[PDB]
Amino acid sequence: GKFMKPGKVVLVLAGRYSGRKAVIVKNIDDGTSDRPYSHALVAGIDRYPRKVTAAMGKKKIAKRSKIKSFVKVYNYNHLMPTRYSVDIPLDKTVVNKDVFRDPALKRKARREAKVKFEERYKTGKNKWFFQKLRF
Amino acid sequence: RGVRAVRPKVLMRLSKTKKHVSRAYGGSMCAKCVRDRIKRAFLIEEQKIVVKVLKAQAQSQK
Amino acid sequence: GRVIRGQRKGAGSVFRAHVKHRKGAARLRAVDFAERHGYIKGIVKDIIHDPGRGAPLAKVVFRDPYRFKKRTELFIAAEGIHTGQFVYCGKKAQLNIGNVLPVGTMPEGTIVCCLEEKPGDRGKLARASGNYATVISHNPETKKTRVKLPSGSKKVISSANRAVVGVVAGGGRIDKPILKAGRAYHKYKAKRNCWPRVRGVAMNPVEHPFGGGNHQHIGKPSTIRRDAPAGRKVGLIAARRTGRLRGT
Amino acid sequence: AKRTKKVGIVGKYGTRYGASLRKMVKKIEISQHAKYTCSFCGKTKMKRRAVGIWHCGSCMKTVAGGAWTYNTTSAVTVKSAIRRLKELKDQ
Amino acid sequence: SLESINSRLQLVMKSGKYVLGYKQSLKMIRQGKAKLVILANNCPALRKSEIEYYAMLAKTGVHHYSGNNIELGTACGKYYRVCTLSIIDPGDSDIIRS
RNA sequence: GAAAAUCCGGGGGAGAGGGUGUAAAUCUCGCGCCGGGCCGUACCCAUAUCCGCAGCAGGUCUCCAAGGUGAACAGCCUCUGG
RNA sequence: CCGACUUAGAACUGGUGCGGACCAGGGGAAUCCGACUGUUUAAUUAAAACAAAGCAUCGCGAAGGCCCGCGGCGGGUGUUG
RNA sequence: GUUUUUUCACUGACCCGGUGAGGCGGGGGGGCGAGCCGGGCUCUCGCUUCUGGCGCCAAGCGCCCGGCCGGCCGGGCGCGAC
Repeated sequence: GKFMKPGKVVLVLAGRYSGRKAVIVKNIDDGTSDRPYSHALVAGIDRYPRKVTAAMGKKKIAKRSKIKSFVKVYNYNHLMPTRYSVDIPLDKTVVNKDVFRDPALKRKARREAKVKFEERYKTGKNKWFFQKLRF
Repeated sequence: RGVRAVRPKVLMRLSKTKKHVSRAYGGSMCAKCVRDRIKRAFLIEEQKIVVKVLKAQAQSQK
Repeated sequence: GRVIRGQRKGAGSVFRAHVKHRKGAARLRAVDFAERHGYIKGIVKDIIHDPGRGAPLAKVVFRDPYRFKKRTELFIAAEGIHTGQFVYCGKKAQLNIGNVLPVGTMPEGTIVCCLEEKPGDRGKLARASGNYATVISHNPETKKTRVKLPSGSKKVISSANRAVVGVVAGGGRIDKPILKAGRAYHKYKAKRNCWPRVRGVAMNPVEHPFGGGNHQHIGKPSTIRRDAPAGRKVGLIAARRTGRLRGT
Repeated sequence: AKRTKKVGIVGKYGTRYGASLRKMVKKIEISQHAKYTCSFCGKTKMKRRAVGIWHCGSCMKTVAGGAWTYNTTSAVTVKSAIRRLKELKDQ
Repeated sequence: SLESINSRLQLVMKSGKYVLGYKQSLKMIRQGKAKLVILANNCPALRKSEIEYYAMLAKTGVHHYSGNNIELGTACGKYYRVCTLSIIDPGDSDIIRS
């Protein structure tokens, strides 16, 4: 369909997180009065879960796959859309544009995306999405 | 841009933040040809999976 | 009793080549398993000018097939090479310009350059500016590819020895006249001390066997014996036929 | 205005070097300083850097061409000939 | 059907709604307006796959024009050169069924 | 139309770090602390400290560079200085 | 409201003096040679001599040509073709 | 047979070229073509070519082997890489 959905995986193209994988939670097809460019809020993965190996410790593996997430508004042309998509809720109640007023609220959207990328990393579903891009 | 134009042996003194911009390949490569080497690093990798899928055709019919 | 200019040239010190700003030894890549049995991909980084060479060179940065490092080779730039062009080298590599492969695995009437005359010597033949070597024929038994050279003489080669496909760049530079002596001064300062050519008839008889005389003449036949000794061997060396050439 | 009748870029040499050696060299001297039509961008920017090495001042793409012209006659006839024997091999 | 594309390209320029250029077409692909994308053959091969991957997602036909961006600009009735072209509405043109 | 010493950034992710603290490992942040040995250093630098047998009209590499006249670092005249 | 420097024009005027010192091309018509620029016998020859671009042959496809070296699995041209 | 001896290839001194002396030669396991009514063979390829990314320090699958109270806290060895 119209390939900028609230479920699409998305390569972050510029900024601090250049090359990080992101999933759109909100597409804003027209320009809002604040952001006149056509934009889409993403919640991506800053620090990736590492390549894990068999005959490691139980407590050791629990240190490796610690997703550190981010949450950010980007443009449609500061992002690269992919054919991949992730089935993830990421509720509007937390992951929201109301969260860019308080740095205390933003520790929860960074924490909300963190969990739902962590506790669905151990599934093996969307295993492309958690392996870092090679450049 | 974002890196000080200075004598090379001065950079021992300069802090880490003076010497690199906060990005992947930051202070080593230009942001324009970073975002060409993010797309290519993906679109070439996508093209490899089309070869992985077209290899899953031509042997199953003989 | 004074040594002639050519004998002095052989020694060194002054008549040596000016190899300071020379941008390196234009040679091929070394043969390994990724040359002999298949191919390997390496990108052209930048076409570059070598002071003391008419043709330009090419920094072609290959990946190392064994080590984590990335190797870089100074090729003779084929005419039509560009930066970021993929140049493939080995047996199974294709037959297009820059794309180097051994001569046994290309058809006859094929233009090559930077060709190995012996297998391994890593580029020796037909590798000055704009020179083309053709692949005349093949001999599947005994590995004898006859190769026409820029001179015109055909050489039997070992058919398992590699040449870059296409002609060498900087082609047709000898069409432009050097109009002023200063341009020639600058040409030979890049190469070696040999330019301001003093003709023997101007030289005194103690320096050069064409010297002396109240007229500025030779007096002896300028065409000389191949056996002729070190210092006497001057003029038209072992000249089969001489004078003005007509037709072919 | 029109300022020289039939000396071009080789008017800079004035009286020196001959008539035929300022009637022959003009052909080379024009071509080597010509802003040629680039194939990678289209921008009239293929400027001769050095000898046989042509540079685009837009893409920043260096090309190993002919000395005085971007493509010599006996380099492009080779390209088609190499490409003709290419198809004649593989089939 | 080589010389018929020069005729059809005019019929988008005169009647239809078009977007010449990359950045503006790369958006009007993403708006779901692009019913075709036309590329020149001397466009960057990174930008070639960039377009061909958006037109995979948009499910839009990527026509490869058999001339350079200088020839494409002349065909598209302009005096400037253009690699990337997208058509919003062809107008009175069978460019999609051709 | 120089090399090399030297310096820095990056990409990788082997590791290390502490278990909710009296936090840890760690820091190219701001102060603090101690140290920097060895050799040359005067003066002439040219119509008198150099080389030409000499206070020899020769020769000998550079830096700074006022006002007027003027195209002008031309020539002539003047200021500081000598 | 603040101008910074010239070009042009006409007046008037001196005993026709005035680029007032300084700075600072004698000119034409032919001949021979060397195209030119460059260079040259430091201390008697700066030349028409040398060099020169251009032109032309000659050698050589590398165990090779050309040359060096008492010598060598030696050395220069050669980081060459 | 013995020697004089022209003519082909032999390698083993001897010379040359490359290399950071990195896969050479036979043979087998494994894929494309050929012939017999699951059968045993004659020869061919042996993994990268649409784009100025990425690639090192092995994943995987086997098997022995250290404690304490047949269940709990790791190292080593093979194919992978004939």
